[PDB]
Parts: sequence; structure tokens; C-alpha cells
Amino acid sequence: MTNVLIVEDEQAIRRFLRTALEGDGMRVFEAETLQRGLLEAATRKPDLIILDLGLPDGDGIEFIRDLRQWSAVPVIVLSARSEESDKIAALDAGADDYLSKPFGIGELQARLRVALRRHS
Amino acid sequence: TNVLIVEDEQAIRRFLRTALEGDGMRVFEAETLQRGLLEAATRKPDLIILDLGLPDGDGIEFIRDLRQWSAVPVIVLSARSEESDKIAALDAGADDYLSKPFGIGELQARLRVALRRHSQ
Ligand SMILES: [Ca+2]
Ligand SMILES: [Ca+2]
Repeated sequence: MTNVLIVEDEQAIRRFLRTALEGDGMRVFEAETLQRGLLEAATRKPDLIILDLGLPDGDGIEFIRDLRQWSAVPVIVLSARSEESDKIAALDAGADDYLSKPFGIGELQARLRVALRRHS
Repeated sequence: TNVLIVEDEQAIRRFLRTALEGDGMRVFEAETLQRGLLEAATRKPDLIILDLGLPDGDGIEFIRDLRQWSAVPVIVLSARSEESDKIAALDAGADDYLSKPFGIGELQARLRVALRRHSQ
């Protein structure tokens, strides 16, 4: 199936995304830290990464910076921040999309499809 | 790089042209859906910024038609901001969607994502 990795410390968000993506027939992998997410990214061959930017071991922009040295996998970022400067930095660092919370699952799903079609 | 702006409102169309020319791009304009599609086919733009509220139809019709013959990235503008708005346009084939009002800096970062991904 399509493999999606979620990198997010916040347990409720992880569970919420996993249930939504599994129900659309995707295989979901999870990591709770930036460092573990990078390990899983290299391990699991995700077709897409949904990355929360507020992680306990660093700003998620550092995940993108590291990841982009060795992977072109699509990345959709999530943030509690709506600040324009944050959106610009994350996209310019290599994110493919950015959704500020709160957001609807339906929009996330549509944006997931764009990111997956384009790489197909 | 060539950008096609499909937008009947003169003010925002001019604002976008001068913003994008300021980053060194060449700008083409169209103020109806039909002329937009024709410009898109003849000028081979690297991207299209599409307003959904045109005098001769819904820009979703523009997108559906375009996508039979072109993979050029399309970023939609619209005053429409409901989630269902965004889902319909993305599913039709748009690459991104920004509701108005928006920050120019955010639009430009989103244009760059589309550029690097369609140069791959
Ligand atoms: Ca978090
Ligand atoms: Ca209009």
C-alpha cells in the first residue's frame, strides 16, 4: 500500500491521523521525536511524511533540513503557528505543504493526494 | 521563469505581476478562462496562478480542461475559504490553494515549491 510516516510527539494527533489514513487504506508508521522520525524515514521508505514542527528534541525545520540532504520524499508540515515567516522558512527548507492548526482532516487528505500524485 | 496569471480583477492582477516581476520572472496575463487556457497552451508557462471566480465560468472547469493536456502546476487564488472549496479545486488538479487575503511572501514560497518539484 501507500506508506505514510507521521512524526509528532503529541499522542492525540498521532492517533487521530493514523485512524484517518488507515481508513483510506494507507499503511501508517509513527515516530514521537525528531531523531526517531529521521531514523524511521530512512528505515521505512515512506511515500509521504507528515511532520509536526513542534517536537521535543528540536524545531521540525531541522528535520526537513537534514532529510533533504538524502531524500526527496514529499513532506507535509503541520504547525500550531500561523505566522507567515514560519510558513516561508519551512517551505523554503524543503516542505511541500504547510497546514496550521486547527485544520480539517478533509483538507489534509486532499493535500496528501496532491503530494502523492505528483510523486507518482 | 514564466508565470501565467488568470485573473479578471485588474488590481490584484497588477499587484501580482509587479510582485513576480520583482523576483525576476516573466509574467503573462489573461482575464477570462478561455483566454487563460489558450495562453497556457501557447506560452508554455512554468506555472499558472488561477483565480476561481471568472466571468466565463468556474476555474474548476479551467483546471479539468487543462489537466487533459498539461501537467503545469496550478496555484489557485480565491476569496473562497471554505474547506470544501479547497478540496474541490485540489481534487480537480490544482497543486495548491490560497484564500484571499493572503501574504505575498507565502504565495512566493508556494510558487517555489511548485517550481522545484516540476523541474525534477
Ligand atoms: Ca508537537
Ligand atoms: Ca475574479
